[PDB]
Amino acid sequence: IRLPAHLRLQPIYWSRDDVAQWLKWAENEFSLSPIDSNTFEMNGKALLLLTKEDFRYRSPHSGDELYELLQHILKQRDL
Ligand SMILES: [Cl-]
Ligand SMILES: [Mg+2]
Ligand SMILES: [Mg+2]
Repeated sequence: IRLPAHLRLQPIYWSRDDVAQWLKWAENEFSLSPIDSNTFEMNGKALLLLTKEDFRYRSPHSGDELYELLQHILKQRDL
């Protein structure tokens, strides 16, 4: 479980393309239910404004995990 290099930047500087790459990494690394990138068409600054409920409406089957993954990155936790 190692973050892609470009995603090692603080998330507030993440592009919308970075967000898409994060979704792909997460899906593969944690074997999540498939996520459509069109459901998170936003940059990192916007992504950080989302609540857990917001993630779940965009990805009913993977939203919760995605939110908790982002929380772990923000907390600089390990993994
Ligand atoms: Cl902006
Ligand atoms: Mg930017
Ligand atoms: Mg972009």
